[PDB]
Amino acid sequence: LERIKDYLLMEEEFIRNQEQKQEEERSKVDDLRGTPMSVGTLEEIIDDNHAIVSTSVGSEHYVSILSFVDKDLLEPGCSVLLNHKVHAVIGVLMDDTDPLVTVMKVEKAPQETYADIGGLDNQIQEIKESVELPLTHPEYYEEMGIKPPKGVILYGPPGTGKTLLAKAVANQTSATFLRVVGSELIQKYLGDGPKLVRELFRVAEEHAPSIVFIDEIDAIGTKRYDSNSGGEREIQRTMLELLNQLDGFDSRGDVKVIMATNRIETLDPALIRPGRIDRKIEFPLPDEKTKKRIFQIHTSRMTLADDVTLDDLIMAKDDLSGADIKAICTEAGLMALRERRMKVTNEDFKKSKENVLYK
Amino acid sequence: CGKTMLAKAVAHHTTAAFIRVVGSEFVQKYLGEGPRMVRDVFRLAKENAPAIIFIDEIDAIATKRFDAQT
Amino acid sequence: SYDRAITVFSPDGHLFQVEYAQEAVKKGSTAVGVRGRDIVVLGVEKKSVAKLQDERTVRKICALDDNVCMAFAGLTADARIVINRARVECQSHRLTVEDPVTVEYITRYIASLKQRYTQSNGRRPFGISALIVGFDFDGTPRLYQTDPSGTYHAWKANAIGRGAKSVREFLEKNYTDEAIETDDLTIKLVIKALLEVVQSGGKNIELAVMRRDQSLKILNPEEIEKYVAEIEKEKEENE
Amino acid sequence: DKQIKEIKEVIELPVKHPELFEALGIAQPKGVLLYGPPGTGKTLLARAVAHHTDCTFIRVSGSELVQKFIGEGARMVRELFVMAREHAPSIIFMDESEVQRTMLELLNQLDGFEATKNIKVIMATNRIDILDSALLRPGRIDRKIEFPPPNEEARLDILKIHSRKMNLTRGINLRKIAELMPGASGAEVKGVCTEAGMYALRERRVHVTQEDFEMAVAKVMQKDSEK
Amino acid sequence: YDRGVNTFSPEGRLFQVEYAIEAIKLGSTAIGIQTSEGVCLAVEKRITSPLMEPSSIEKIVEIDAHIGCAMSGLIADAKTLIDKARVETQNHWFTYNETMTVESVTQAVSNLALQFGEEDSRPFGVALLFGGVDEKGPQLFHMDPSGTFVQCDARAIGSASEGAQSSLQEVYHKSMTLKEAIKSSLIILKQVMEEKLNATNIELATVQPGQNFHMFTKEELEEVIKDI
Amino acid sequence: KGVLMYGPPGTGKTLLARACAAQTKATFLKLAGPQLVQMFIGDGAKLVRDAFALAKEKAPSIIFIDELDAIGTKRFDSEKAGDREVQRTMLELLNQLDGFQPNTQVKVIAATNRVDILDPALLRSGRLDRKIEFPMPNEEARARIMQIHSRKMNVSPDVNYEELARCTDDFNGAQCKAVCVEAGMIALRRGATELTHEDYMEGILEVQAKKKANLQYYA
Amino acid sequence: QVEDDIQQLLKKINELTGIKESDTGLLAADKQTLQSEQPLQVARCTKIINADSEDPKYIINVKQFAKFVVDLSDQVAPTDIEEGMRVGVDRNKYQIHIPLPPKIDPTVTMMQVEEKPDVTYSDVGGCKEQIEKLREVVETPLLHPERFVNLGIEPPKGVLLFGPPGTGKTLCARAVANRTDACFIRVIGSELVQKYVGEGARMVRELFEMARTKKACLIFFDEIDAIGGARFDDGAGGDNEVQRTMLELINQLDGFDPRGNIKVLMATNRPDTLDPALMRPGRLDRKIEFSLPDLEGRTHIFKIHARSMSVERDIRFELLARLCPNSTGAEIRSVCTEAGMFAIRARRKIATEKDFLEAVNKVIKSYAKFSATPRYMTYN
Ligand SMILES: Nc1ncnc2c1ncn2[C@@H]1O[C@H](COP(=O)(O)OP(=O)(O)OP(O)(O)=S)[C@@H](O)[C@H]1O
Ligand SMILES: Nc1ncnc2c1ncn2[C@@H]1O[C@H](COP(=O)(O)OP(=O)(O)OP(O)(O)=S)[C@@H](O)[C@H]1O
Ligand SMILES: Nc1ncnc2c1ncn2[C@@H]1O[C@H](COP(=O)(O)OP(=O)(O)OP(O)(O)=S)[C@@H](O)[C@H]1O
Ligand SMILES: Nc1ncnc2c1ncn2[C@@H]1O[C@H](COP(=O)(O)OP(=O)(O)OP(O)(O)=S)[C@@H](O)[C@H]1O
Ligand SMILES: Nc1ncnc2c1ncn2[C@@H]1O[C@H](COP(=O)(O)OP(=O)(O)OP(O)(O)=S)[C@@H](O)[C@H]1O
Repeated sequence: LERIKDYLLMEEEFIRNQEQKQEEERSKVDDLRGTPMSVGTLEEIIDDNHAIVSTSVGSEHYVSILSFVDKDLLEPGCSVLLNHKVHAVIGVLMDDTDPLVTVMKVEKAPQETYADIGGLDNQIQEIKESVELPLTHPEYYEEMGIKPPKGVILYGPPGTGKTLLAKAVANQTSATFLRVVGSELIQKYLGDGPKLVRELFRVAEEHAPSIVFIDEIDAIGTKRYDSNSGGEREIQRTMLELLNQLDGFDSRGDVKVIMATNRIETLDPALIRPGRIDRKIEFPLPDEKTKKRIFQIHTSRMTLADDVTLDDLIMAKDDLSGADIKAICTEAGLMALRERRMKVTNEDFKKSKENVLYK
Repeated sequence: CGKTMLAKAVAHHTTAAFIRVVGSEFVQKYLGEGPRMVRDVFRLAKENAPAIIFIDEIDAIATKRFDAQT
Repeated sequence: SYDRAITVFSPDGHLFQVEYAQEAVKKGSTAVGVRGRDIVVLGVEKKSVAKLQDERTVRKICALDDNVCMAFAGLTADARIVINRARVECQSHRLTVEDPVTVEYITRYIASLKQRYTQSNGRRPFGISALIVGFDFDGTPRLYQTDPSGTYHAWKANAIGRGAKSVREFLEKNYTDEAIETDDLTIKLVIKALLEVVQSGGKNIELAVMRRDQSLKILNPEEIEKYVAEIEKEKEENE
Repeated sequence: DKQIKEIKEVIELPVKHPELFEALGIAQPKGVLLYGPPGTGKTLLARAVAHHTDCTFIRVSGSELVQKFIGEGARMVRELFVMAREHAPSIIFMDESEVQRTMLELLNQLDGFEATKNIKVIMATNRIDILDSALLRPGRIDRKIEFPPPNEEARLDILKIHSRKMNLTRGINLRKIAELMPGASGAEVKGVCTEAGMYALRERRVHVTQEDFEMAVAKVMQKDSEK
Repeated sequence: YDRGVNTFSPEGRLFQVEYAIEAIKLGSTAIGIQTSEGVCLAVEKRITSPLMEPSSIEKIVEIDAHIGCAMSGLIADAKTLIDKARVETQNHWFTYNETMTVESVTQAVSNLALQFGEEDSRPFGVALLFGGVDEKGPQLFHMDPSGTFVQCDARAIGSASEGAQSSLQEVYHKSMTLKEAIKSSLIILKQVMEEKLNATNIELATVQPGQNFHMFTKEELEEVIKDI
Repeated sequence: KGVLMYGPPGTGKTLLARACAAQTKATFLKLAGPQLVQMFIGDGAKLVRDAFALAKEKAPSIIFIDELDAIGTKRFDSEKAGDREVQRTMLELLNQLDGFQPNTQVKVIAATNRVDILDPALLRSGRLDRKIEFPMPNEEARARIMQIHSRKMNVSPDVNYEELARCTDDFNGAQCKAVCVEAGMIALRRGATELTHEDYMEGILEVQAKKKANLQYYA
Repeated sequence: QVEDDIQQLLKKINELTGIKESDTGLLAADKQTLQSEQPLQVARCTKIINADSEDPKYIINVKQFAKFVVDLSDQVAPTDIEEGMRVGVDRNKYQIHIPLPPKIDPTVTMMQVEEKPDVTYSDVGGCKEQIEKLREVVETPLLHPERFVNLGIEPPKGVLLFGPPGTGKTLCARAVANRTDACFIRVIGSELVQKYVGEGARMVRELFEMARTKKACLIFFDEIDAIGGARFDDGAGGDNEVQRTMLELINQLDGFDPRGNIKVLMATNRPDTLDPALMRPGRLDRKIEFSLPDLEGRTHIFKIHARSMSVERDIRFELLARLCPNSTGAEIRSVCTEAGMFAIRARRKIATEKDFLEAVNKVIKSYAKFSATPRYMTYN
């Protein structure tokens, strides 16, 4: 019976939250402000309620401030509001929006969940207990006062499901996802690596609890590009900036970091020390049992003609991955809709096997 | 290898209007006068006649690498 | 010749190539072996055959004497070299002392060769790990394993190859003295251990035994099929 | 025509009927790779099919002019997707280690994980063995499409297309012209037509006869030994 | 960055020998104690598995009928040296009708503790404790990979040698007896080992002028352990 | 026309510059090396020429350059890449120094740590006239330097500098100053007021910068 | 319920009760003061070239407009209008009013620390001599200029640190930055790498501008290998801008009027590719190094990471330390946390010894193939 009184008083508090002369004061603030509100740029701040700004041409002025908005929302390199007639600081401007953010932040529910992963069951609980169970259930760690594991390296041969695992963590989540392929840290201008790194982790630390997933980072060392300045003596400095940004100073925060490689032996081991990355997880070519789950799930949504056996396909290649399985399970469908059919026969799989593997 | 020698002979034997252009002449001190000079050359070219433009050394212009900061 | 030292110590106290050549063993086929008290048994798993070809040349279990038996892991070529040298050594021992060659001698020879092989000038260490099962005088079954370091090291059951931790964990919860009471049960115990290992289709299950007063018998893969069938029958009888 | 059927089945079929794929329940494809000798139709096929299926053709290869039109030139290359979300039925196409890196970022986005569909990628290159093995994971590219050098009937069709703009003459044998070519490219027959026009022009004539074509064949086969 | 293996240091030592002195430290512990009644000695086996049959691991091996030994860390580099040391003691008793004293044994070993090279390969990786009873009474001897051989009255090696040397200098003096030193060693053992001390973990080796040969079969170890 | 210093990095070359500043009452003019490096193309030449002009109009003019190798770099003809503008500033320095329109009112002192970096036109023989090498302090000079830097500190007068100089092998003057100062602070560790010879010994042991790792088992 | 409904009633009673003052009382918190700031001035800032004689007669470059000859107003001091001084100048009559601090290049403003990360000296135990020496250099002259004056010495104005990675360098720096009391200024070594030639030089200039303005401050350099280590000279012209940045770092550090009340701490992982101009003392005096914690260090670091966690205190820690011969504190931290994570596999509230043994054979023996220090102990 607490619903009635609680709802009445809570709605009164919500209507008093909207209940916060007065219109005359709004008109006076509008009188102080000019109508063509010009935009400036801070350079420094002087503590006597007037500071230096910088116009769009370069002219700079010691101007006072119309102090009702929080001026302490502003730092060097900020955007202000200025007048034409006296150039005074009209007030704060909300921040410009947001090409790096909109590019590097995955906004949407991004694909299928753990119902699609093919029989791992042990790697999954490790990445679960490193990201999901810490973040979504932050109650066990209080009991033991143990900080969560920081970094997770996924590695293994190509085709095993690093990308799937990242997408599945990004499915069931509560944090902002940040995706940068590691090959975008090689720029044709000098000194552009550390700028990308500092902007990336600035975005991460300013926005939210987050997951920064950095994929195929091993290609930063074993791929020299002609579209570059002096290669290795800039790449090394970029790696050093990534290093210092990852485990440097000033209370790192609520940022999770997951990285994924093909090869691991060409990495500078200074990233691979603990304190930065605590979990290193192998992804092997699985077995001949969880392959049945992979063929099953990648044939779970199709009109499979039951004259085929999946054990004919398991035995076929001795070191096939889930990449090969997806490739055959889609190429057989491409052979199916080539001849206006619905169900898929055995020779479709035969042609798909002879198309994917041996070409 | 005799590059401008042939444009010289073409300027001699022709009847058409012939406009020589220094390559680096477009980039100048005042802002925006370059594209305006491009407009100038092409408006006069459209005006005159069946005509011939020779622009020497467009390596001053066509450089495949830029820097949109400077 | 090649005046160089391939294998250098680490800055933190290792031999890179001895500890690292164990990985080549770690990425080979699995093989177990136990001793009963009167019948010895061993066998390899994961032949990973093409199911449609010859199989008399891929035999991973051989013998050096009429008394001693082999198994290995890792890569097969170094095993071929070590087996050739071991055959020569055991027969040369028979040249001298008129006994049948003791198993402890041939394991010391293999481990000694392996260590002076790792020590020497520019020779790459042997990335294998053998199993040497034999029952010398007065019928005593014993079994030793090797290591790329060269440490002969007597066990009671085996744990090598791929996923040896799982297999030794099954042998850990399966150390029953009852299992080595019935020779047939010891054979079935190897079959159940290797069944708690890989596919174990009854195709790559190559096993050979010796009843210590005979030579090695390679079993025809229909008897192993009935062994797996009665193992599945006992597994149904567990419920 | 077979390559036409392939690109039909892989691009026109997702656009006009997504629910065929979603009824059969596989991944709708996202990648096409074109190979062959350079000069055999690597561009016209892609541009043409993208024109007929009503998709905004986009060819971003390597300029900085392009890097000013897309964004402000600041940091990366992914802002093409920001301009591609606004014209969602669109196709991205490229020429020949840089462009392969570009394709790596492109595919690494739209391999199931970037957006709603209607965005695809096409590379045209030559000599498949010169590219990355990490690109050659079989779960990465969906179709690989061959362009053979043209045959007698193929060059005949090419000639009967490119001859349709000239001032020809009756009683001309085109199959002789096609069967004097040493398996030329799809680019060079257009050169034969243009040089035939030039040879007719220098005679102060208005029609084009077979002599001009045969001398153009001689000219192009003389240019074939230039590098 | 791979330099030549026979390079000294910027500070002075070498490299590879120093890395050998580091490589000792991972090995199992051992404790030997000189007493005028005779030399006693102890070791830990470090049993890993129950499948691992325990009586086959050798730590105390036999050089002569009166010269004992114990090894550490790498097993098989030690096995070569043990074999060769035996051969050279047999050469001495043969060509001299007398017993090669323990110091002369260890001089013969550390003559080629460092002959590591590319012509005429790596340094060996074992620390050794040498005992026995020569004419100079009991002797306890300790060498290293660097050949820097010294006499020690009661040296403890390997992984737990810091607290072993410290707590050993706590309990040791000059006029100890045998059995007191035996239990004084195994107290230190079951303070420095990890597993429960029982019949299968450790093994002793004592050689006396009276108890003429080093002889130590099983289950007197049981009687010694139940005396704790 | 001009004097160059060069040598090992701790023999002291800033010292003579500050010395001649302390003694000669001309317009002594300092110039750091990379201060002639500019971002905008064509300001380093302006900077060099303005420096020489302000030297000329204050006619007794001693111009000091420190680390001339910052702008002094051996040129090269390559493609696709290459530093240019710094060589332009270097050529401006050369020509406004020597060549056309010579002068008698300029005095130039340069000092690099390494010699082989420079273009031969920088030195040629009339740009920087007197090549002056600096050696390491031999025996007595080390004792002289340590005796100089021990001046303000209260030395107990039972300290033989000869022992110190004969055991400080292959040091510079800066390392000798480091020896003396760290000896003072090692004496300040135990809190004793005036120094002792053992403090100097331990200061030498600290300046040598051993990296051990516990070497004890010798002899 | 009763607390919830009664707190809703009380808080909303205060809210709807002050609503009477909200609807009865009819920004202006500064409005009259801001309109008295309307007789104030726009005050454009400038830069001064020089003065003239017998009179003020000042000469100014504004920034872009022109250069004007001006006069001072009456509310100034005729002294502190020296050359190269950013002063605020009237827009109408062009007259100087107030001198100000110079240009600071605001991308350099954001590397002063402005906070204090909480790292105590207790977190680096087992490194007592290193803590002692670094204390002696950094802490003691800023808090006690007593022994250093009454005996007549100068403290070493520079200290470099090195060792294997993950050994405590960063952590010791933060431990100082807790109890610093000075203007601690962070510098990442990659901050001096910009697109344009000689730009990082100007960054170093502005660093020492800030350093000379504020007395008794600290500057921390971090991973100085990016700043520049060697002057490898070839017929290619490769790494050179970094080299000029390094030389400008040399000269404005120490030489020809030295630095003042500033102390520099550098920290590298590979102190071997360094030009010996940095190795000259007078710039980088004490070579404090971090080796591995030998035996008792790891016992103490187990006491550090174990003192505030749920364990079973009946176990020992020495046996845990005896299995970690070449290991860093980072690996110790991973051992402790991973033993906790094995306790999360079951549902317990206290660790076991077996949990720590799982942690040891999980971290050390398994990931010892990577292990980060078989090729940095040699300082490659
Ligand atoms: N274990 C698996 N179970 C099911 N499908 C799998 C599995 N592994 C891979 N796949 C398939 O492979 C695709 C994901 O590719 P990945 O294996 O993650 O490629 P990748 O090799 O990780 O690429 P990288 O990270 O650059 S090497 C999915 O669309 C699946 O169809
Ligand atoms: N037939 C000829 N072949 C070569 N040189 C000739 C010929 N006739 C005259 N010359 C002379 O050589 C010059 C040829 O060079 P140019 O015509 O200037 O070519 P170009 O302008 O120098 O090309 P550049 O060097 O790349 S800008 C002529 O200007 C004449 O002085
Ligand atoms: N199917 C065709 N039949 C006849 N001519 C063709 C055909 N396709 C292309 N051409 C002509 O040949 C030229 C070159 O063909 P493209 O389609 O551009 O291939 P491509 O651009 O040469 O491939 P590259 O050079 O490796 S990027 C075109 O500009 C057309 O004039
Ligand atoms: N007579 C002397 N000989 C050598 N060094 C001395 C002498 N007197 C003082 N010093 C020390 O020399 C130091 C100056 O060394 P530096 O000037 O740094 O070396 P350098 O000559 O400048 O080489 P750089 O730095 O490449 S220009 C001073 O700090 C003094 O402590
Ligand atoms: N001696 C130590 N005692 C206690 N904790 C330590 C010790 N060394 C390292 N740690 C812990 O491990 C972390 C890593 O040390 P850091 O100094 O941050 O590594 P680092 O200085 O970044 O090394 P790099 O990679 O060469 S910059 C520290 O922040 C501590 O949490």
